[PDB]
Amino acid sequence: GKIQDSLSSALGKLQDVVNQNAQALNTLVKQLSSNFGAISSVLNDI
Amino acid sequence: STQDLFLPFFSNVTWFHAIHVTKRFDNPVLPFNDGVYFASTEKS
Amino acid sequence: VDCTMYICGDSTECSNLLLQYGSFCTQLNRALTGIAVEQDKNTQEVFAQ
Amino acid sequence: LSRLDPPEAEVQIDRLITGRLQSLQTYVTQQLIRAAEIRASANLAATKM
Repeated sequence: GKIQDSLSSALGKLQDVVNQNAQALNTLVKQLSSNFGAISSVLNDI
Repeated sequence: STQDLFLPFFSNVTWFHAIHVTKRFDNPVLPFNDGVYFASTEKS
Repeated sequence: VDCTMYICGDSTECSNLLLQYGSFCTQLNRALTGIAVEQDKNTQEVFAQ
Repeated sequence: LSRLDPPEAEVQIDRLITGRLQSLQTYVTQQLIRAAEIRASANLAATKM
């Protein structure tokens, strides 16, 4: 009883990563469409 | 984020006029700083 | 690491070569300061029981 | 800036960026391996605590 209604819809160890892959799969659009200090960031123009 | 010359949030600007519908006529030589923010507000 | 002053330091055109150019040292901070909160959190539950 | 010409010697800047970017790239990297290696030791530490 007492734990059938607070099971029904920040948890134990399952809230963690999908914050962060959401954070980090933003990033893979952005890593190499960042700097690399050349005249342009994509190699064929170099 | 990028780098552009934005205008500050509620920027300190200067309160000029062209009001006579008396005797207030203003058109000064004005400098060219880090991006201009000019508006020409009228009704007429 | 404050990124631009590590790379260039106090120079406009060196920074203005660094901006065709997305978010490296942005995400390098977000790499580093991302770990930086965690050792304090590692300090947190290692004593505060 | 001084010794040669800024509309040609930016190429002399241009390569000087990237190894410094690489050295920063390594330093964030080689910290990060040891970084959460400490927590992986520290979770053992707090558990004995």
